[PDB]
Amino acid sequence: EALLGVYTNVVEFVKFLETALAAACVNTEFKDLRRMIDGKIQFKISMPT
Amino acid sequence: EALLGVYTNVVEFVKFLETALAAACVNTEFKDLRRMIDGKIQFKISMPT
Repeated sequence: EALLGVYTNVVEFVKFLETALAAACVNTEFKDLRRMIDGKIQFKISMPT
Repeated sequence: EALLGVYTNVVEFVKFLETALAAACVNTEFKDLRRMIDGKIQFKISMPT
């Protein structure tokens, strides 16, 4: 006698680009980030008098 | 490791003649101000009775 069961699905959630939190961050898809050691940003601020 | 951004300030000049502070003044260009010793403006006020 073959028996069947009832399974309920995993409740899916709104993705990251579809929330309003991404208005605070700038999103890029860096494909190979496990190869990166460091990443730097360099500012150069000239100051008037 | 990676360079991700190389950023720098640019100081935009603000001319005196395009501030609204110059509304309270009268601006005349005077080519040779080093020649002048002293300026002078003379008033004549008549008073009726």
